[PDB]
Amino acid sequence: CGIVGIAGVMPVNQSIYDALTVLQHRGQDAAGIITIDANNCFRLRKANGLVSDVFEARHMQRLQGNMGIGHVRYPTAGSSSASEAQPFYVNSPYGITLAHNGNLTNAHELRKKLFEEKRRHINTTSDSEILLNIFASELDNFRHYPLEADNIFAAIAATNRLIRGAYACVAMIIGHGMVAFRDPNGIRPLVLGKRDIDENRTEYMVASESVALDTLGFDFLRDVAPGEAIYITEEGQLFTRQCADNPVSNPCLFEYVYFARPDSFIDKISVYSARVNMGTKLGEKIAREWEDLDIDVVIPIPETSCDIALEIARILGKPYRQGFVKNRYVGRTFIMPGQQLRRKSVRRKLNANRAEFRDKNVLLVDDSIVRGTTSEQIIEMAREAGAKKVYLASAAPEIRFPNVYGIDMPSATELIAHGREVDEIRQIIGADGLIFQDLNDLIDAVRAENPDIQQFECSVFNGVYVTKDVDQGYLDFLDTLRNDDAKAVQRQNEV
Amino acid sequence: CGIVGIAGVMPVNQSIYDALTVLQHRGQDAAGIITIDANNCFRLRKANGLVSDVFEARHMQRLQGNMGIGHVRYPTAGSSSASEAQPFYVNSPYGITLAHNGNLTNAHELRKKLFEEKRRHINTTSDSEILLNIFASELDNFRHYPLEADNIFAAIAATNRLIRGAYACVAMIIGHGMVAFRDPNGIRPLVLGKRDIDENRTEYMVASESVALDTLGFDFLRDVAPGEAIYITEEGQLFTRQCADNPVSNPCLFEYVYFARPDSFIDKISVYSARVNMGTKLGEKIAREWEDLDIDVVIPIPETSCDIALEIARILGKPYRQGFVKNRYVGRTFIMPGQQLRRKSVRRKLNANRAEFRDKNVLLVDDSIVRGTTSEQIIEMAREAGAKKVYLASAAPEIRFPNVYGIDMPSATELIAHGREVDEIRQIIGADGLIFQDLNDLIDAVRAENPDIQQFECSVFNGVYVTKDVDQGYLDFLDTLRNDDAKAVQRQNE
Amino acid sequence: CGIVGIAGVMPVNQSIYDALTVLQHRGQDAAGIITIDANNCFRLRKANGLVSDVFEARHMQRLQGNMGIGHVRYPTAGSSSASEAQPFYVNSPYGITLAHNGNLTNAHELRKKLFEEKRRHINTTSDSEILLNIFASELDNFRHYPLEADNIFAAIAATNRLIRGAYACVAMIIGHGMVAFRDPNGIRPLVLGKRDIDENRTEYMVASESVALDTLGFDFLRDVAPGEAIYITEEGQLFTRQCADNPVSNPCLFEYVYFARPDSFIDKISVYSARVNMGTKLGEKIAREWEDLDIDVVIPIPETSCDIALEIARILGKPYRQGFVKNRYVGRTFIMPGQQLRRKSVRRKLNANRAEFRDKNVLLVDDSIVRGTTSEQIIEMAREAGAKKVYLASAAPEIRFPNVYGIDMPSATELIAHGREVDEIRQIIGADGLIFQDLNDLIDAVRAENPDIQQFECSVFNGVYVTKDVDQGYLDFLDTLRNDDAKAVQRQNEVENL
Amino acid sequence: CGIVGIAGVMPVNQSIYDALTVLQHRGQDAAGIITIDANNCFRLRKANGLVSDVFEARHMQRLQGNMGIGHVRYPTAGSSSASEAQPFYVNSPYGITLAHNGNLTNAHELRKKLFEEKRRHINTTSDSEILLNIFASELDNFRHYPLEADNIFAAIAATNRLIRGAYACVAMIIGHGMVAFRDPNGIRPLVLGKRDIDENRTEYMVASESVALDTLGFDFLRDVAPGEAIYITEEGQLFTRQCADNPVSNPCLFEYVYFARPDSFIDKISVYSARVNMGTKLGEKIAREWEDLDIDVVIPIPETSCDIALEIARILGKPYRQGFVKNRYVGRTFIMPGQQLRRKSVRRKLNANRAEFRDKNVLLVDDSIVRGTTSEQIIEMAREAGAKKVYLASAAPEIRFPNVYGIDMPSATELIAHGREVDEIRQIIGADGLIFQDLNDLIDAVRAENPDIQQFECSVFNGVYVTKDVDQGYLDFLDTLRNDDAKAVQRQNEVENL
Ligand SMILES: Nc1nc2c(ncn2[C@@H]2O[C@H](COP(=O)(O)OP(=O)(O)O)[C@@H](OP(=O)(O)OP(=O)(O)O)[C@H]2O)c(=O)[nH]1
Ligand SMILES: [Mg+2]
Ligand SMILES: [Mg+2]
Repeated sequence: CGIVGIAGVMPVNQSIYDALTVLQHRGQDAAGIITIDANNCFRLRKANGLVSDVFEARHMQRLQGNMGIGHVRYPTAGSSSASEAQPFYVNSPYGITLAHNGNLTNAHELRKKLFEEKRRHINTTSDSEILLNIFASELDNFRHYPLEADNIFAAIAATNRLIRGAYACVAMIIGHGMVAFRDPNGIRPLVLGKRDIDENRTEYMVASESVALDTLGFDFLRDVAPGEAIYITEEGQLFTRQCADNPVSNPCLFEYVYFARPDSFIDKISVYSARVNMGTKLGEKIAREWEDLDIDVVIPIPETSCDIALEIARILGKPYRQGFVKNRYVGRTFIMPGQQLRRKSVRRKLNANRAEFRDKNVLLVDDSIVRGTTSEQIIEMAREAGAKKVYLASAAPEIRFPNVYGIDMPSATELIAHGREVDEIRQIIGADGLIFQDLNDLIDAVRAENPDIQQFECSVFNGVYVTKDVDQGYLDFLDTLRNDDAKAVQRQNEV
Repeated sequence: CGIVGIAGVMPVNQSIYDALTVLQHRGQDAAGIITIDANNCFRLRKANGLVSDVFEARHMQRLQGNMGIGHVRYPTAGSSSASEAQPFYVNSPYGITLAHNGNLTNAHELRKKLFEEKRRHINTTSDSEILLNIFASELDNFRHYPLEADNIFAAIAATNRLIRGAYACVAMIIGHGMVAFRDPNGIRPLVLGKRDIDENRTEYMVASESVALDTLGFDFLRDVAPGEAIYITEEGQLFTRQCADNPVSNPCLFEYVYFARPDSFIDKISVYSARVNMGTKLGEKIAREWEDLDIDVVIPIPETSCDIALEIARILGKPYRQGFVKNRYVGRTFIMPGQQLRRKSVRRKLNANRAEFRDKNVLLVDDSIVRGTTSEQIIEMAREAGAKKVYLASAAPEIRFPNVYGIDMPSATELIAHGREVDEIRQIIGADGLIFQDLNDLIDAVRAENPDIQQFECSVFNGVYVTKDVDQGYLDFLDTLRNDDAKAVQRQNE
Repeated sequence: CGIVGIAGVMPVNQSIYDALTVLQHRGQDAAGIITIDANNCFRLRKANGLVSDVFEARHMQRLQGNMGIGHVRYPTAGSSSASEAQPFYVNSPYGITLAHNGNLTNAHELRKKLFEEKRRHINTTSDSEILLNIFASELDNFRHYPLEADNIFAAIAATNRLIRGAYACVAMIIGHGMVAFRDPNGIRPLVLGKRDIDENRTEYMVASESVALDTLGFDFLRDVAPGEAIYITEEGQLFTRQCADNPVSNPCLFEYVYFARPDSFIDKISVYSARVNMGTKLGEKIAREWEDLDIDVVIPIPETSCDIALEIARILGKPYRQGFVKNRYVGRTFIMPGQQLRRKSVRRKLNANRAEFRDKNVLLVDDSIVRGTTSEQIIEMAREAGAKKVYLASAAPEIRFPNVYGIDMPSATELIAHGREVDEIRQIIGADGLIFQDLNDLIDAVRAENPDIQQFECSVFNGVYVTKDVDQGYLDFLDTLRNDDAKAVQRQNEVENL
Repeated sequence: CGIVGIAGVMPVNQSIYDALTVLQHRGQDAAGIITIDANNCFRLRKANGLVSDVFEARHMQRLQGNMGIGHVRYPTAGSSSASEAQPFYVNSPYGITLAHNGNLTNAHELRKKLFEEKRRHINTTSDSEILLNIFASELDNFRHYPLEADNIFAAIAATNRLIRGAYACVAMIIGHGMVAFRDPNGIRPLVLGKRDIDENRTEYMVASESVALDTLGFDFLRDVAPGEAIYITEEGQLFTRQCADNPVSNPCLFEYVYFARPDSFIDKISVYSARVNMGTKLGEKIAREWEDLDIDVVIPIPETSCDIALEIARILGKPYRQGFVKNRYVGRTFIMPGQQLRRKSVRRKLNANRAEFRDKNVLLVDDSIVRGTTSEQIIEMAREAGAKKVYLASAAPEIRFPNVYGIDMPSATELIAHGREVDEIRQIIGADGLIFQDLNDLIDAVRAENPDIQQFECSVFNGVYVTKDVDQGYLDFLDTLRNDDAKAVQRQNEVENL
């Protein structure tokens, strides 16, 4: 998911829309924008789809005001396509709205405590609504008016003690202003920027990725620190404050491998350069362990892996060629009455340039292997194009555990690397050879760009969950969320 | 506006939709339906437009569950076309949603108290959102779970003491059930019905008008009494309770004149038969005061007045003829870059039968006169059709004061009767004669069908507001709403 | 169906839209408008639904120009809801568009001929597309340009020979102007009107009914004559000419009974007055035949029959009461997975005022009886409302044969009056009594407003088709059109359930 | 624009859609699909927007049949976003529909001829409707039925003699089948493929580019030849014929430079390899003429130039770095009452990786320079990202003349290179240095993948127009279309705002 907040001095509706279009890669399922207008009321538009489809001229006319937040949704367990999008808001106390990228690992417990202790109903299965209601609960403890910055930071601190998981959040409180804050492990990304208007007026903004600030001409200030909160008043004063105990920086490694845009800087690390370093490390691993293999050409599975595969080819002294082309535009496969049922095909996303495979031993490079269904189909496409041997190298280590921090993944049983060794994975997918980045090399490739990061969030790779509350029990509460998601999606199709 | 609530034993989405389609005359601007599904979550669809345009197949699939409420909106000051429709809901305490037909005369004070004492923000200018938050605030006082019927009625009693105005309300509380309640002066209409499914299972419903029960095959039980509350649990038990001090029945006169459907029975009065009575009284008054006039034909302004004009013609011993035909379908006027300026016409709503006016002294009958714009244009249509003399009779008395109880009216300065006598109105609208029902006759015509009603809500006619809190100051706070209503609409078209 | 054409000196899009809205009762399934813009090109918008939903502001900006035509469709066979609507157009010769209310009875023969002699393909099952292509092929025989009015009139005469059935039509020819014409037996209605803008410029319009002239402030000129053709040039001159051999006036009778609006005048006959007379004729017949029956009240089945039942209640010297209320708003029923309807379909349409039926012998009045299922259920409503005895009177004669002149009718097999006698019909539907209007009485009621009309189109009542082309083969052709129209409608709903 | 035609033995709707999606880069303004269903009726769905927006579930149940064509529109003059999209059809003779990538240079003459000699009205300004009518005209001379292959090819040859310009067409004729043909200079791309379903039933398809064959699993047969016509019958038989005298292969160079997809093979030439070769020639030219310049890094303007820049960086022994990222999603700007944009035009399209420019002399590589306002703003971006010297290299020669053969382009007075030398362009756009591909190097680079091609369509670079009818009368005719296209688009926006 992606989030943005703009505390401006002139209308923000178009700017938030623009920032969301450059964060659109963080989630295409739904989008929402909410502003505070001159009457101190929330104006909202959200709906399924891409940003450019969700917001029409009439909705922009509605989204009046100089402060607002936006969200793009990647479907995750509990927040399925069939469900209500973000942002959510509550009318009490004061009027609060929140958007968030991440996942709460104690959602279930929090729901119960909200009900039993506060009689606060949660109407969806989105942990974002839970998070909003905890925050609102802590804000409701104050009697005096207005709230002071210390009251707001105290409720954020309280929230951080109650909730666990990973989160970057932006929120607004009517009559007060905009807050943003980050989980105490710095897992999910969040940056702060500013745009000077004149001697007395500065605008501020926060976003998941720095490209959102770039595209609007905001000056990058810094990453929001692990556990830190920001509060920008309606009058434009900036406050900051640490609101977690023992904050530490454990950035998500998947942002660098695949999820974020290459022109972003996350926790001082250029995503582009991290990815080039991944290619260096994997190229060096291939040169040492596959010295005996006959490789004619190195071919990326676009788009993420193009620069990774270029660096591998360079280390190996081998030609780089664009043997695959990704269709910029993908369409739906309709269900006509009867007729051909053809579906679940990878040619809808990729086309092979036949001349780049014919009678060649090809080294394919992908960013990751998840279910392995897609890589099996890619290998077959390469053989149909005339490849002799097909080798596959993964920029990411083996993906063996589910991500419960906001990156959507199948359960452990649908991960091909779960319970299996490289050579077994190789035989299932039909490759003549298969090699994965080593985790310590992936870690080193990213630390190279900021050696101050001592540990990353690696759970999908090694099963170490830094929030220490993930057990097989909890993994089964998540399957009963994915079960209900798929029924809600399913009952929309019947329509 | 119109409301409906159904506490069923099987899915209610289609039934609520069907009920709203037969209450659609109570408001065409917007529609909303909300249900409670099997997961004890609210499912909502609301939007601008007619019921048939608001709810499509994908929305009905969403609206799961066996309990639900619906609303159709008539644009009113505070709840403009451009604004959020009903129903509203809040997630705390418990999860509450409400729909309402009426208006709160102390909305302004209530909003302030909600903010200062409860930190409860109101995001729209709809008094129904305020009403919901007052109710939620009183429900929030209880700690034990679940609430008992007694707690709910107590929070309603507390709400009635805080709010003033007119209201028929239906609401749902997650984990509990459906409530309905009516203001202590019984101004806005509300009826209760039931449908037996078997020996242990009965469904209940409430609606603004009895025709909603009829169309779904619910047995009519009774009007909800002034100040009464109804609570139907999720398991199908009905409780009732008086929740106001000194309740009294002052039904809105306007429902009988024009607003309700003729096949409804409100507080035991057939609307159709009240309207025939209005015809009897006005025809008699015409026979007495206009004895010397040459009248050739009696022509109603359709559709409300058709049965009224019939009774008038029968008293006068004069022929009834359908001189005007109401276009069942009306369309928009479009703004094109080179566009024409002729929007104002009433020919877009009405067509004259030329043969029925040529060389005749015509007595036209309409249900009411508000701005007089439409009347002037209707009289002119009769003259263009060939009429010689044109007389106009109004089933309702002179409309001189704004309605602040849920019937949308213009401000007193846009009311043509405001500050004017009959003959002066007559000459503005271009008529050769003008006559109004007497208020006491209108009252007698409706009271004939239920003599138990001592006093009606008559404020549009005589300026007597039964809630005793309407002063020129409050009339100004309403102009500030209509001021902001129009700014929202100008922003949409633009 | 209903049709409008306006030859104006100023933009026509809004005016046509408003004319279609007051003709909307003639067909609610589809609508279309086509204009000729200032570049001499057609601009078109047509689609399923009501006029108010079909035409949005984006479609209306496109419909530029001072001349255009409009159509609203009533759904039939060969012109189903799921099919392409009117108007249709062809770009050769010259550029022609046409809109028609009616039905050709030699449609099959005409399609074959168009294919064989002119290699003209017909893409739809709409007879109006066939009619348009005949007219196009007749205009294609002239070399010189521009066409003269004589040419255009010739082409229309040649068309009248070729085709058979009932038709009112309006068409436009790019570079020339607007035409309208009526079938040679004047079955389908069509009127002409004018509107003076100044001494030099006059606008003209034609419409299915006069209320469309009225609503736009056009002065009525006359009904178009059977077989007559109107031609209005782009420069605003009105030409006319008889284009049929043997033109006679046989206006359709169902227009008067319930299809037209009461405030229209069709061939000099007031629909409203026609209908009051029908109440007179039928109330007399009731008093004579049902002298011995105890009628408490006359209750109409709204809305067409309210004025009919009023007159009947007068003749019978009995009270009239609004015992039924037609629901102004009927919604869609949703095909809902595993759900049950609480709502009887008769209640979708009507509601009963309980107090007006309770413990009374009631005489219900309806405008007609087609399938009898509907009639049966209305009677049932009265009983559960409290009525003791329930009598039913029908303002029209028994309906026994289908209309093939433009009025969508079920097949004879479905008409409850086919092969059945009146006391038979009564037993099925459940009436304690049933009576019909006599065709001769119905005819008297209508001729009384214009004795110059000697014969009416009465086929639905008596089986006599003025075109003489109606046989069991053509009826089977119209039923293979129904099946395919119903198979195409079914396919839209299979796939519109994702 | 891009075109598809599939002549199959099972439903083609989804296949045609899938193929248009992989040709979607050839035009995103509008899309149309039309099929011949079981009753030899055309079935159509066309509208503005992307393929995935245009065709909903409801439109695809409608598009029944085993034969069909498709089109995606790149917005040009006379075929604007606010205009009716392709495909068009006519219903005489027989029923014909056609889809076209190209442009007729004698469109005005051909409309005159169609009107005077045939009385065929052309309702839009799309030259595709004119081409369809000319062909329909030539097909109507043949009177006996059915048409024979030789009749159809005769019609196509007659059409090629009448029309001038550039075209790739696919068309269908009801009752007969599908044809496809190519202008006699082979300017616009068109390939042919097949898919064997057993030893009796082969499906065929044509398309603008081979990737559409690939994505559906059709084996590639060959490029349709310059002036050649293909005809595929309803039974499944493939015939061909040369239908021009003096056919010659002059393929569009712009397809190779950037318009086509790299994974396509156009006249036996891999677009990918041609673009690598373009970077080789350009890196060589730079190594020679800029020997003395200090280049830190080569940075492509994505996406088309990434492979070109990689090869240049190779030739120069300098680092290649992704300093610019193209924004995959662009979104609309709303006409905003009293509002100030915070977003520069150039930032909607591109974003700068600041770390890749800071304190470096950078060589930017782009596929072309047209107006140069864009290029100026990209150079400014690099400077604000922190670059010292900013050099710019264009994979294409100077663009000096308008393309009149189907690639939308501005008029010559709008082209920055028109009437100017390299150093003047450099100073205007604000580059420290500027260098263009030499035209002979471009020709060599593309030729090296197939030396059988002697000459290319180069008009935009050198003014040589191969069809020899591009006068000021036609260039004025085009600027008249653009003026009216603008007025129509402006009217749509005003009506929406209002
Ligand atoms: N630019 C342009 N577009 C035209 C013109 N004429 C029609 N169209 C558009 O193409 C579509 C025409 O197809 P329709 O007649 O609507 O038929 P269909 O919806 O059953 O496919 C419409 O888009 P749609 O997606 O179906 O939307 P809607 O307008 O029907 O709601 C309409 O807006 C024209 O002259 N110029
Ligand atoms: Mg909506
Ligand atoms: Mg459409």
